[PDB]
Amino acid sequence: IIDGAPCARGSHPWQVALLSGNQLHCGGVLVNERWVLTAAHCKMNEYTVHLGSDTLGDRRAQRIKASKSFRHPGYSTQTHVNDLMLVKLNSQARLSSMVKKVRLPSRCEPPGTTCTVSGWGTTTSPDVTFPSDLMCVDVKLISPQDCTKVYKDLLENSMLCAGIPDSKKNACNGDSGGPLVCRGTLQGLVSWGTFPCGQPNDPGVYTQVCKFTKWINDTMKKHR
Ligand SMILES: *Cc1ccc2oc(=O)c(C(=O)O)cc2c1
Repeated sequence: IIDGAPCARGSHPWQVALLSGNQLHCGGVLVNERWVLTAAHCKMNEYTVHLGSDTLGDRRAQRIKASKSFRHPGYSTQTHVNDLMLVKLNSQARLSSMVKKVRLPSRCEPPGTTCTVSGWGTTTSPDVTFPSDLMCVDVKLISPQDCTKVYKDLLENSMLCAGIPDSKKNACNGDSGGPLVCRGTLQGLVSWGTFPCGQPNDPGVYTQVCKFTKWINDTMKKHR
């Protein structure tokens, strides 16, 4: 997260991290006791999921292996359209005040809405600074018309853009697959943006969760 600050402790119980070799790979969100929602770009054969602490490296956190995952079949590594994946935990997440399911959206929040994006991704770019504590930043939803001025026909209608005018506030490498929450619901998953990160007036691009409700529920049901 670029130009953010540490999240208030205990305010992101639905936030998870996907680890590989005890290093941060991606962010993610807890959907229910058995499932984690993340970006399809985060695909791996095996995952170690960190849950229940704002601090990566915290002995208090749960560490659950996940051997199965399912990318949306429409996912393209070329254009990043349909960038979402469900990760099946090997054992159930043990719920508490620090581990809770996210609230999935019923509706799509409009342009101009204030949201919060969170993650353990680098706080600097191109030079990397990976934090221990979970970082937060507030951004506003940007209309597809305004976002098209930057990214042209690379943008699809199931992608959601967010940022702050003339501001570096944004997500970066390591935050991928993590949550963008607006008015109490999960509206986006961190997907892509410009590189170096935090470039003013280059919006962050997210998978628009409200467009994928059916697939998310059907996939969990089928692979239960
Ligand atoms: C989209 C995506 C896939 C895998 C990634 O692995 C990583 O380790 C990072 C990072 O900067 O921690 C980002 C990734 C993004």
